[PDB]
Amino acid sequence: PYVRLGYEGILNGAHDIDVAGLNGVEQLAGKFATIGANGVKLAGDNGTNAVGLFREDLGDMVNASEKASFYFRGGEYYVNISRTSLTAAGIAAGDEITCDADGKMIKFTGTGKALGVVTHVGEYRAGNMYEKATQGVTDTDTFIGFIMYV
Amino acid sequence: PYVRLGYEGILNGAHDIDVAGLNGVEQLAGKFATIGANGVKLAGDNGTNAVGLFREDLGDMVNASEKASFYFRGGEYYVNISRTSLTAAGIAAGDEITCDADGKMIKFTGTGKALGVVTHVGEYRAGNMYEKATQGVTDTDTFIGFIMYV
Amino acid sequence: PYVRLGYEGILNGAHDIDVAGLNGVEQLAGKFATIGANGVKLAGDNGTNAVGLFREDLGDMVNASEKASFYFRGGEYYVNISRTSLTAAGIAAGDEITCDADGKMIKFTGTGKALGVVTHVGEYRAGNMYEKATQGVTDTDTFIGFIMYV
Amino acid sequence: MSQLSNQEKEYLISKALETEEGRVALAQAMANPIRVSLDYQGVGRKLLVVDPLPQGALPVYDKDVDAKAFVISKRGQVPDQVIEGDRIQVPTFEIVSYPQVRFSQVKERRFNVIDRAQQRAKADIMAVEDAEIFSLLEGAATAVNAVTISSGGLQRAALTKAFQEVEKHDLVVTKIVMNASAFADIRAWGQNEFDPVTQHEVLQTGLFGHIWTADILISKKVPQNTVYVLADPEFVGVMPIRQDIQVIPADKPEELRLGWVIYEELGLAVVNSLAIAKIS
Repeated sequence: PYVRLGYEGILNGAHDIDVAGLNGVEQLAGKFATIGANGVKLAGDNGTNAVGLFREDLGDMVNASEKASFYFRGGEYYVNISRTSLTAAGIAAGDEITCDADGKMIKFTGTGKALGVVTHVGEYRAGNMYEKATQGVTDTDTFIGFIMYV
Repeated sequence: PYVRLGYEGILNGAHDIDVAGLNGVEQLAGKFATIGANGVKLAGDNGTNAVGLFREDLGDMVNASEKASFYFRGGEYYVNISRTSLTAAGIAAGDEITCDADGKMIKFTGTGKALGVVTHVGEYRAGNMYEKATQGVTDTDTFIGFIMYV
Repeated sequence: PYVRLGYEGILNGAHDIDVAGLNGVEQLAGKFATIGANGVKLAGDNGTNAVGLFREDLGDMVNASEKASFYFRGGEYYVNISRTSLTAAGIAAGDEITCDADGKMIKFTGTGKALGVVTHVGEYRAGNMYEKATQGVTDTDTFIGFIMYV
Repeated sequence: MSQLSNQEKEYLISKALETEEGRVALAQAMANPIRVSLDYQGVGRKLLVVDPLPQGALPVYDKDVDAKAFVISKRGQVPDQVIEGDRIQVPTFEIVSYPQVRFSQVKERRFNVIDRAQQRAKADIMAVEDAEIFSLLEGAATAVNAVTISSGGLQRAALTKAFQEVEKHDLVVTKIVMNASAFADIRAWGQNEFDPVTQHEVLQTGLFGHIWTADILISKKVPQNTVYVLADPEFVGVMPIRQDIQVIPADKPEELRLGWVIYEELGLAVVNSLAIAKIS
């Protein structure tokens, strides 16, 4: 018995972020890559994210999930232009990342639609608020580790 | 500084810096300051100036930096240059805005040297906050030890 | 219902010769099974059990040890490896099992750590220390298991 | 049998079921009783620490007003970590020999204290435990090194350096190999630089206490006062549990001894605490 889930014990592989859609170019208004989303190195929750999707909690640092899902803001959910993440923490490359906002394939986490609250394992689940803003593919019931095109 | 007293009062920025057609999340691209309604000015009206740090919201909108007891939003923090205003560095909210890391020089509380952050009440301030992350890039012109644009 | 009827696939492989030196049989010597508990599924393929131990007796049956609820004796103490067929193929359940004395290939089904070896009657756990090897610097317990002998 | 594992045969010679203690500890790495303790509740830790302030500076000309500052903080997260060790026991053995039982408890306690210091400094984390304090803190101070100066000299030289820094120092946090090597690598005199060898100096250096923590690594010395740099929040304290209702121990006569604690770490000055690596 005994099975890890998230936190760097699940392998989610790698996926290409320059696949589907328009592809922008390298520029600023980015944010930093680290484990933890307001944490510090070797201390971060993690979804079933690999490449694609990461939401700032405090500071201008990213790692997967964590941010109220009533309102998503910042320009898309942030995507990577011309570096492909080599970790399965969602993003945690250890560099400053230049981000984009063209239509770009992502990795999702958590069961059901994101329109809820955050689970502190790095997931979305349904909250008391409904008919809140969704992410990517709509009209379609999303589940834990779905591949969405934004 | 030149004979019979150095610099005093407000001092001129760069005017009509037009950046357009960008693919990423930058504030440089022609885009709005939104609080709600429909934008500002009639024909032949000239903007004001406003310096501080702004943060990108949902869609292609910017608004002011607030708290740190709420989530960090959008890419880098930036300060506003002109392209509608005929006067100095700055812009009036509800225009297409180009921002820079140049905002020279309209005084407002504290300084902006070595990046800027948002404080836990919502003022704007300089670094260094995190040493384990990269915050909004506003690298100011030399002007230190005296009140200035953040 | 459940596998272990007719010609069926394999878990421990088919018709292994030369899989052990002095600790396991190298000639085919297989013989039919009177089964204990094989858990939620008959003749294994699940979390609990996976097809338990047999030990040879005189006749055309080999049958259960039966060790409950996962005790173990070190060095040799007989494990079931591959299967043979003559009218039905598959690992136990009234079909021919080839045994060894602690030889290869063993390949039992678990969640996480342990794994280990399964007998009939009990849940999937792994033997400790003073049941398998407590020689040199080793960690084994009932929380800690890997497929092969410790 | 004819013997338990004995060398000769009991039947030939020798009787007795009374036997002395053979078990003994190896490698101490205590630092938790040195540090202050706090209770904590909650299933994760968030800490805030203050960074540098953004004030104005005038290196040239003073008549103007310094730019104002405001309290800016950076975050850390610390997930719970679990520190443990397990023992497999044979009750028949324990009751007959006699001291084993006493040794097991006192060893388990030392062992919990030992593992805790290792994870907290650093000792390989999988992103499931408390952050690696030793990495984050101040690099190697090249200034201390007078160029081709003794190892023992380095440890003396560093102690003073922390006082210049304006950080409290009561004690030296060094690696066991670095300390031995420091003692061995002394000048041209029998007398050591910390104080002569006719004084006890095995457990004190520079006239300040010595705290041995393992995994501070070779060629590194860290001055601090332990209480100040970090603080130890405890989610649940060290407790033994013993189980004969566990699956594999039940079947057998065997009893399983668990020793565990669930801990967390607070960093009250992770943005400072001076360290040096010899370049000599």
